Parts: sequence; structure tokens; C-alpha cells
Amino acid sequence: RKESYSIYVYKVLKQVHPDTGISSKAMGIMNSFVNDIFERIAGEASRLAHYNKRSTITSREIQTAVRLLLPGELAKHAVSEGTKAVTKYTS
Amino acid sequence: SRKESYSIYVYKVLKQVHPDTGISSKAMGIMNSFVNDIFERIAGEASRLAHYNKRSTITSREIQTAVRLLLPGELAKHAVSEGTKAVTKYTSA
Amino acid sequence: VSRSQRAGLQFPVGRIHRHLKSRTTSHGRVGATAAVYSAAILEYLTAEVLELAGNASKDLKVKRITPRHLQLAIRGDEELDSLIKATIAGGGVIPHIHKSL
Amino acid sequence: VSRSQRAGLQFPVGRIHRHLKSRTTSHGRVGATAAVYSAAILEYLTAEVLELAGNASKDLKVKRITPRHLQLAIRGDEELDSLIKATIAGGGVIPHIHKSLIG
Amino acid sequence: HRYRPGTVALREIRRYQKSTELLIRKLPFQRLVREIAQDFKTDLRFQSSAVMALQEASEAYLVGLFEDTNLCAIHAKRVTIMPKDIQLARRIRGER
Amino acid sequence: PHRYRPGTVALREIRRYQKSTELLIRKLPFQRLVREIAQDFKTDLRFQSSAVMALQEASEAYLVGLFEDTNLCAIHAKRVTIMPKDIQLARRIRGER
Amino acid sequence: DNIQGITKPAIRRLARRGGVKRISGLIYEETRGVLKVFLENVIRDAVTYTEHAKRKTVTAMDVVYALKRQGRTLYGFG
Amino acid sequence: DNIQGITKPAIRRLARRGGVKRISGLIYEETRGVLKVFLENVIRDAVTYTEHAKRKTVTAMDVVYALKRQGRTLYGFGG
DNA sequence: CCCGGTGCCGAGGCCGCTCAATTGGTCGTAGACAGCTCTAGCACCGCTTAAACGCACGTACGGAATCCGTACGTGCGTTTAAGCGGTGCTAGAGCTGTCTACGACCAATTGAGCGGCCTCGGCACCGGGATTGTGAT
DNA sequence: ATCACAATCCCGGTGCCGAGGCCGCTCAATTGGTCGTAGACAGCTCTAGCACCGCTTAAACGCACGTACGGATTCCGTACGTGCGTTTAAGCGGTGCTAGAGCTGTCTACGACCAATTGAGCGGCCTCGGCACCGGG
Repeated sequence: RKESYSIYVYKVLKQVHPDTGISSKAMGIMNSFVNDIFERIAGEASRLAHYNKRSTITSREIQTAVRLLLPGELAKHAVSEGTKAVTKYTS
Repeated sequence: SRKESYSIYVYKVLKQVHPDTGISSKAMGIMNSFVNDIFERIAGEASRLAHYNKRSTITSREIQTAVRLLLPGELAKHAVSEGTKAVTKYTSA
Repeated sequence: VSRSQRAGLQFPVGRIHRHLKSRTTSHGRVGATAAVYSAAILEYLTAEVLELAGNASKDLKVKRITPRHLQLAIRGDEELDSLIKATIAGGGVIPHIHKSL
Repeated sequence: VSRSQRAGLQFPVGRIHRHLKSRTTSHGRVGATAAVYSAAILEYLTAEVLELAGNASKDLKVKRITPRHLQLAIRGDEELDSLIKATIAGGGVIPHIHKSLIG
Repeated sequence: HRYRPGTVALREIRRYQKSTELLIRKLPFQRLVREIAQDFKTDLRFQSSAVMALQEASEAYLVGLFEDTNLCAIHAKRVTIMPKDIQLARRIRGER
Repeated sequence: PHRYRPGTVALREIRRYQKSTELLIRKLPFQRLVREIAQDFKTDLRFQSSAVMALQEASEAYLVGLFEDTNLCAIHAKRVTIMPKDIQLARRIRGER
Repeated sequence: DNIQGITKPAIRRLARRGGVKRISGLIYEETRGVLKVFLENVIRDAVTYTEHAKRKTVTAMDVVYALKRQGRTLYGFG
Repeated sequence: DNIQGITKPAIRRLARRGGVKRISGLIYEETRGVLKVFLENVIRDAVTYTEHAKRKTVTAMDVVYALKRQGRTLYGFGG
């Protein structure tokens, strides 16, 4: 069995565009793309945890990793979406 | 508030190659940072190389391939030679 | 209810949490909201790329997003251009003929 | 009886091993012969840069390696220049003036 | 009936800046990669996807290098690119 | 009035500054600039002196490398005087925005 | 030699894609040398990755890993 | 003003260390803009690293880590 | 470049199996925290040489202009080997099982590496002849 | 060519901080022994990579021809470079003060794990609808 992000991309696409499908090569492109962003965020979070000597990885490590990686308005809006998700999840 | 550093071993190596030539504290800081950076690079490559092959153990094979991946040609040859010598000496005892 | 459903995200919060455990810490803990934040970030970035690519495809009058459309959308937006410095297989080049020519 | 003495090095096998286990992923294991290789590698690289900087210092007839000698040794060899791409603090530059400027 | 320099050049620029196809014959490139890897380790095999990936990467690399070289040449108030422009681009990029 | 020829004193300065390794900016103005830059990101900050010292080392090394690239770009166009356009070409070739 | 397999029209086509109007006759040998060096680097890294896994077939993933190592990450091939 | 404090002779000395023999009259403002951009880029990460530790003092290590992030690793202030 | 014709393979929805995401009770443990101490960041003055700033001035330099010679682009006819297809064949990439051989955990313990204290010797700051590129003759 | 002349190199004394040595001691490398689990060794099968044949036919290739373009030459105009009288803002140095880093001793909230369930997620498959090459204006 080979794991993939093929779902959660078809769903996001069918929600942003209720009428546009995606091919099989573009699916590989976006699998690799999501994998790369996840790798970068995970690495930065691990490095922050090692820097500040906190054994656990909290939401704050993710927040600072997003702020360091993503530039400008992208970072701001991504941080907003993450905080919205966390606030909804806690309740 | 103990702080650990690679300074003693750096000094031992320096006295090994240049017995009568010293080093400055600024150069000692430089070389502390150099050893730290090179070790971090090698360790990260070894970890990713173990991960790719679906392993969990970080063996000398992983370190050898990491050195072969982040060291230029003749540096790679000589470093791998030295590491192999050390490993076959260690396994002897 | 699924952790993704409670978090209100389409991405797998549980699977992302497992991946964070298996790829991101020496010997330690991953907070439960760490997975929620990571999944929200991934969802946002993917949604932005998908929206831009779909806009390009609609401008080109086609019902499938292809690597050419992905390349067009990625290079078009400044933030996405700076975030993604990769090569896209079958993506081509953006036309630009210099004035001096 | 120490591990590094058993491997015949100067860098510590034990501390390097302990620092390795702090970097491997969850459930990761560090072979006792990975620290040996890493210690040997670090010793070799430090020995190379030290020999280069020492020679650069004896060129100027001094007894103290400083940031200047480290930069002159790093940028004076192709391998170390390619491997080390850092900013040695207080090292200046390598003195070189082009030929399209000299009268 | 003929043409003059700069016409067919721009026509080809437009015709090749819009497509996505590969611009090297696949068999000669495959022979090249096999010969290059014939020294690292003898008796080696490859995969179709591996050689295709290598070709895609090389094409992207060379197109980017030619963009940089064109900038370097246009800097000197020129239209023709020469080895000095390529060497300048690769020296500034650090590729040498 | 010895009145050296225009150009023969610049080479001596080139030799003098490439032989020396100290810092080449007054410390107080660079400290003030760093404070003014970091003020807008977050108010009421405080700096370890080594923070500003490391920042100045980084800035000087970056500018020296950039000027070497600009000199190559200028010599390319059969010139002796570096120009803003050569700085722009250098910063464009190496990808720095 | 198979490095000559990069025919003159191929180099001219890459140059046209890049935006090059005129091309000196000495450009071709320079581009061949450039391509040979780049291929040598990537292929060495991918062969080391393959040899680590005790293998005799160089798949696409080895190439993608080698390309990512140099800073030239490639999407959509593994 | 606080950006003119990087004076014309200072930029001239930085240029001379790079091997520059003649300097145009517009080089100074361009180099000031370049330096301001670079300092903003690195300080934007130094302040973020400081904030993540709930601190008010920007230790040297925050700057060194921020520099290593941008690919300009600096030797001599950490380790 | 801009509308049709057409036969297609590519994308997508339905289907059954499987494996990992979700409760739920422990439970050991890491970081929020309040308090205290004390370093080092910040502020203010005073002199004191020194780098900056503005100005006069004459020379090298960037930039436009003119002019030939040539070497890249364009066209044509003729190879020439890349691309398809078809069939053979087998070499090892990938999945399964088994058995063991190193690496993790725990307890006691002992030496190695930090922190502080101290001293001479190397690097720096400079005075005085030696000699060396410069610029006008 | 030959040479005055500012500037650079070359040695020399000096005293002043910093490198290097030395103890004290606390922390952490090291020894020994369970048990357990990841990983090495042996089999199996069938996927997919290498090889050979023949067509054909789209791309490379070699020669002919002429024109646009990069390189050398010439001429000034001016914008950088040199030197100098003068000022302004850095550089120490000492005193005063304290915000905030840094350690500690509690403890209380979150996260890893296990038994069991079950529900979402991949491999098949069965098609029809976006599409790519036509062919022409």
C-alpha cells in the first residue's frame, strides 16, 4: 500500500471550483508540493524545539515555523487560518 | 550553567599537527562553530538517508553514505578512508 | 467524529499527527493542536494554489488543471513564486521577449 | 578504556553518540559504530583546516592562528572553499586586484 | 524570397516558448547518461522514469542558464551571446 | 603640490583596505540603524551587543561580496567605474530579488 | 563520443526558449561542457543513493533525491 | 534620518575592499537601499526568534540562527 | 491563428477489503509559574583627537560617431538515425518468512571537562633609517 | 633616461591585555546484564529492463549567399578623483541605575499507550466525456 494526498486535494479543488477536475500528472505535482511544504514546516518546528529546549512540539512551534517560512501576506493569512482551526477545535 | 564545547579536542588535534603553533580565542570560537555545523550537516543527511531506505537504525553505512554525499571528491575519499580505519580498529576491541 | 471534522479541515488531522510523530521529534511529544495547525496551513496553501491554477485554466477554457496551468499560476503570483522554487515536469516557460530584441 | 581511545581518536565517541541519539527520529537507534565514523570524520576535517591555517600563519611568522589565517586557509583551497561557505568573522578578504584597473 | 536575421529567430522564440515538449532527442540523451554513469559503477541499469527525470532537469537548467547569459550579453549593449557571457553568469551564480 | 594622477591613489586605498580586517562602519550609526529597523517589527526591544556586532559583520560581508560582483559586471562592459545598473544586474543574476 | 549527441539544433532550440536572438559559433562547445558537468554531478549523487540501497537499477526517486540535494528540487516524477 | 549615517566614505571603503577603483555618483544610494533591504530581511527573523522564547533581549544566537536560515551562515558568534 | 470531425484513452464514480483513526482508562512527566538574585542593557556627562563635509581644480573616462570586414542567419537538397511496432527473454525489485544479534533501559560509579584564578610572553603601537613607485623634466 | 618626493616596507623597543596552564568538583561517560525487536539471510514470482529486426520518415547536415552586427578609431565633455582648511559627531571613561535574563521548587495540565471498534482510504473496473491531430480558410 502506498500512501497519498490524492483525497483532500480533490475535495479542496471541488470546493474552490465546483466544476473543475484535475489530471493525473498534476495530482503527482501537488502530492510532491504538499509533501515539500510539510517537510519544511516539520524541519523548522524540530529546529525551534531544539533551539529553545522544549521537548514537545506545540502549536506555537508550528506558528513560528509558518511565520519564518511563508512570506508576508501568505504568512499572515495562513496564521489566521491555523488559529481559527485551533480555536474551533478546542471548543 | 555548564556549557560544553569541542575546544579541548580541537586543541589536541592542533597540537598534533602543529605542536608549536597556537590558536586564538576568536579562532577557537570559529572552529567550535565549524565543527558544530559540519556535525549537524552530516547527522541530518544520515537521518534522512536512514529514513529513505525505511530503516530506524543509523549505522556506519548511513554515516559513510552521508559523508560521500556532502564532501567533495578527494575530501570524500580521504574522510571515508579515515572513518573505515577507525571502525575496523574499534571493532577489533 | 473525526478529528479533521471537529477541526473543520478536509485534510487528515490524525494522519498528519502520526507523520509529525514519525518525522519531527527526537524522543518527545507532539501537541494535539500541532496537527490541527499543520493541517490548516496545508489546506490554506493548497487552496490558494488550486484557486490560482483553476483561474488560469478557465482563462484558457479547459476543464482540467494541468502542469502548464500550475506553472502559469505559480509564476504569476509573487508570493507563490517566492515560496516555490522547484521544477515542474512538463511546465514550459513563461513567454518574455526582451525589448532590445 | 574509553570508547574514543579504543577507536584511537581525539574527539569523544561518547558525547558524539549521545548527541547523535538526540537527533534521530522517534524510535531511532544509533549504532555504536556510527559515532566512531562521525568522530573520525570530524577529526579529519579539523586536521585539514588546521594544517592549512597553520601554514598560512607560519607564512606571516606568527604563533597564533586568528580569523585572518582561517579565512586565508579556507579560501586558498578549492575543496574547503566548496565545503565551507560561511562568513568567518574578522577574516577580511583575499587580496586580489584585477588587471583591467592597473595602469 | 528570403528573410533577414531577427525574424525567424523571434518566430522560433515564440513557437518554443509556448510549448511543453522536450528539446533533445531522447535516444542520444539516454546514451549520454549511460556513458556518463559508465564510470561511477560498471554494469549499471536505469529506469525509463529516471532518464526522463534527468532530461527534464537538464533542460530546465540549460534554459535558465541561457536566460542569465542573455541578460549578461544585453548588458554589454549587444545582441550576440558569447562564451564570456556564459562564464560571467556561472561565476556570479557560483556554479564554478 | 605633488598632485598625484587621478587613479593612482585609489589603488593604494584598495591595497590598504584589502590588507586590513577591521570593521569599516562607525559603530554608533549602525547601532542606531539596527535599532530603527527593529523598532517597527516589535516595540521596546533590547539587544545584546553581540547581536548588533554579528549583524554588522553579516552586512559588511554581504556588501563586499556584492561589490565584487558589481566590479565583475562593470569590467564585463569594458568599463572601470561601477554603476547602479551593474549592481542591479548582479542582484538579478544571483537571484536576490 | 556521445556528448556530440547534443546536436547544434538542440542547443539552438534551448537558446531560443531562453530568449536568445543571436548565437556565437563558440557557444555550442561551452553549452556541451556545461551540460556534461551538471549531468556528472546529479548522476554521481543518484548512483551513490542507489548503491546505498544495495541496488542495480537507478529508479526515478534516486534522481529526485539527488536533484533535491543540489537545490534543484523537481516536482512530479516520484 | 538614520540611513545617511552609513556615510559616503564608508561605502567607498566597503567598495575599495571589493577591489573597486572608480565609483559612480549614484552608487551610494543604491548601496544604502541594498543594505536596508538586507537588514530588514535578517531582523524580521531575529525578532521572530526572540518572540518565540518570550524574551525582550535579542541574543546573538537569534541573529545567528536567522542568518543560517537565509543561507548565510556566520562563524564566530555561536557554537 | 480560428472553427469543425473524430476516435480515443484518461478521469471519475461504484465496490469490496483492510488497517489505522477514535474512545477510554490509566499514568509518568514536562512546562506554566511565582519568586528571588544579579548581570548587563540603557542613560548621562566630559574631553579629545579624528573622520566627514564642503570647496577648488585639472585630468582620465564614459559615450556618441564612422567604417569596413566578416560570420552568423536563411534556403535548398540529401542523408540518417530516432521513433514506433513487434517479439524474446531473463535479471533482479518487491513481498514473505525466520531467526538472531546488536542497541535501549537501569543501577552504581569514577574520571573527564567546565568554571575560576594567575602569569608571563606574543601582538600592537610606534620611532627611525631604507628603499620604491610617481610625476615632471 | 635621471631624479626629488611622498608613501611603503622593514626592523626595534615597550608594556599590556590575552592565551595557556593548573587545581576543585560535579556531571556524565562507562561497565554489566536482561529481554525484545529491528534487521539480515533465504525463496518466490512476475515486472519491467535489455536486445534484435524492419519501415519510414522527420530532423540533422553540408554548401551557397549576402547582410547586419560586433570591433577598432576619433573626439570631446564632464563627472569622478586629489588636496586642504574646518567642523561635527564618534570614541572612551566614569557614574548611576535597574529591566529582564536565568535558576529553582511545585505542581498541574496535556500527551503516550493499550483493548476494541469501526469507518475512511487504497486497488479494480466500467464507462463516457475532455482532447489532440487532423484538414481547411
